[PDB]
Amino acid sequence: WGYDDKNGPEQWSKLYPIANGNNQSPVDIKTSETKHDTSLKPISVSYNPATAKEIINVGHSFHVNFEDNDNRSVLKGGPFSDSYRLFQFHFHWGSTNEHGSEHTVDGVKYSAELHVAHWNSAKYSSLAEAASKADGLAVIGVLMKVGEANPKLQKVLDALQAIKTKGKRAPFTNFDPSTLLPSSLDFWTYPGSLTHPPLYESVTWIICKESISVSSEQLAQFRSLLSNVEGDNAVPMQHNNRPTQPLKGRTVRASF
Amino acid sequence: DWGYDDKNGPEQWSKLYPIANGNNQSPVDIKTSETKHDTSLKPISVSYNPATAKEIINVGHSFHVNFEDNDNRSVLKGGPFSDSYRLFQFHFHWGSTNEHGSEHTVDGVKYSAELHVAHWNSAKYSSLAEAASKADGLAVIGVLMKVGEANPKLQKVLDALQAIKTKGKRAPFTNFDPSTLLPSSLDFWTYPGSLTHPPLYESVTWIICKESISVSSEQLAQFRSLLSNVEGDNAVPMQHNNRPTQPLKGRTVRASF
Ligand SMILES: [O][B]1([O])O[C][C]C2=[C][C]=[C][C]=C21
Ligand SMILES: [O][B]1([O])O[C][C]C2=[C][C]=[C][C]=C21
Ligand code: NA
Ligand SMILES: [Zn+2]
Ligand SMILES: [Zn+2]
Repeated sequence: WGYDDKNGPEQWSKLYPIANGNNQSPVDIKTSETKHDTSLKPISVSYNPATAKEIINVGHSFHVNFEDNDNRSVLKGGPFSDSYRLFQFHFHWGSTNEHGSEHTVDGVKYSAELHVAHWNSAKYSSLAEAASKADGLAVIGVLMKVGEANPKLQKVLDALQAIKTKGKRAPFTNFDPSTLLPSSLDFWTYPGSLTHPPLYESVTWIICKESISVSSEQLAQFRSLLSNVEGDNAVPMQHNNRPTQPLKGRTVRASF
Repeated sequence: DWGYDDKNGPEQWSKLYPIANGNNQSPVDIKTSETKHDTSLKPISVSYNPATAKEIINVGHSFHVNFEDNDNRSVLKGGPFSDSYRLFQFHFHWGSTNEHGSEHTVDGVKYSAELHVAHWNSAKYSSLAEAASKADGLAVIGVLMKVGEANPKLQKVLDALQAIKTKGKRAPFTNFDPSTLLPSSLDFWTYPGSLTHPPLYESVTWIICKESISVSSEQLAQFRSLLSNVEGDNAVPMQHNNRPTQPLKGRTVRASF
C-alpha cells in the first residue's frame, strides 16, 4: 500500500476492506452539525522529554517514537476515564500548500496535519494489543496552516537530513511534543480509525480547533524526504494525506 | 523570462536570444573518433587561493558559488591560453533523473551532472562585464559527474544549501579551493563555444576534463531540493537545468592527450 495511483487510498479497500467501514478517518468536521458536550473535561497532556527515542523514515512518512514502558508521558481528560500513554508523533502533508491536512473543517483543507498518538495503558499491556481495540488509541490531530515559519518544528526538521531515505533511523532525544500543540486545547472528538493501513477503527480523535503555523519552506523539507532506499533513484515523498470519509451517522462533539 | 520548462525552455530560447541558433553554441557531444590531437596544447594549471571564496547564492534556476575577482590570486593558465584567466564562479547542472543531467556528452553518453568552473580574461579585459561578450573573454572547465559513490569533496557545498533554499537567498561561503573538486588527471578536450544558458554569448573557451568525478543519488537529490520560487510562495523544486547538445557546425574538438 502507498499513496501512488495504483497502491493509494482509492485502492486500499481491496487489501483492507475496513477502508469502507462505518468509523473511518479522517472526516470533514461541519461546525453546524457538532454537539457541544458539557461532560467533556479539558485535555491534559504531561510528557517527559526523556521518553523521546528515535526518528525513522518509514518510506511513506517519518515517525518520532517514544519509550512507552511506563506512564512518564500521558494524555488524560477530554472524553477519557483512562490514562493514555504517548508512543509517537508524525505529520501528513500534500503535494502543494492547497491541501495536505487529513481532517477538514467546513470543507477547508489545511497544508498539513500533526498526529500525536497514545495507547490505553489502563486497559491494555502493549501498543500491539491496544491498536485493534475500539478504546485502544487516542490521537490528537492539529491542523497546520501555511504562514509564518514555526520555530517549534526546528529540532524535528533539523533531524531529517540524517534519515533522508527509506529505513534510515537515528536517535531523537530530549523533546517534549506538547511544545507543538496550539495555546488553546479546545477540541472536537469523534470515534474513528487509523488513517492508513491497517485502518483499525480503534481511535478516539481529539482535533484541536486552533491551527498551528508552518512555512511553505518547512513543508518543502517534508516533501524532500525520499521514499526510495539509499542508492536507488530519488523518489520524493510528495504527499501522504487520505481523503475525508463518510461520517455514517457518527456525531462529532465539541468541548466548546 | 527564460527557464528549463516547456514554456520558457531551451527549445524556446531563440525567441528572446537569437544567438541560441548560432555557430558556436554549447554544450556539444564530443565524438572521440573525430577529435584532433594538438601538440600546442600545454597542460592546464589551476592555482586558486581559498581566501577568494565569497558567497553562495540561489539564482532561481541553479545556485552559484562566487569568488572575489578584484585581483589574480585565483587563476587558470596553460592549455590553449597565452593569457591567465581569473576564477569568478563555479556551479553545477543536473537533470530530472540520474540518467541525464550533464550538458556535454562523450560519444553520445550522458552523465548524471556537470561542474562548471568559470574564469574571465584579466590580461586583455578589466572586468567580467567587459570580458563576458568577447570571443576570448571566458574560460570554463567542465567536469562530468557519474552517479555512484558519495563524493565527500562536495560536502561543504551541499551543507551550505540549507541557508539558500529559495530564489535570491545568499550566504557567505569562505575558505574553499574549488580545484579540490577536479579529477586527479587534467587531460582535456577544448573547443570554442558559448554560455550554456541566456545570454548564450559565444565567449567561452571550453576545457572538458577526460576524467569524470563521482556523485551519489542522494547528493543529486540535494541539488533538486533547492527551490526556484521566492520565499513564501508554493515550493517549486529545481528539478533540472541542463541544455541539450548543439550542432558543432564545423568546429573542431582538440585533445590534449
Ligand atoms: O495516521 B495513522 O495511520 O492514524 C493516526 C494514528 C496513527 C498512529 C501511528 C501511525 C499512524 C497512524
Ligand atoms: O552554464 B553557463 O551559462 O555557461 C557556463 C559558464 C557560466 C558561467 C557562469 C554562469 C553560467 C555559465
Ligand atoms: Na598534450
Ligand atoms: Zn497520522
Ligand atoms: Zn554552467
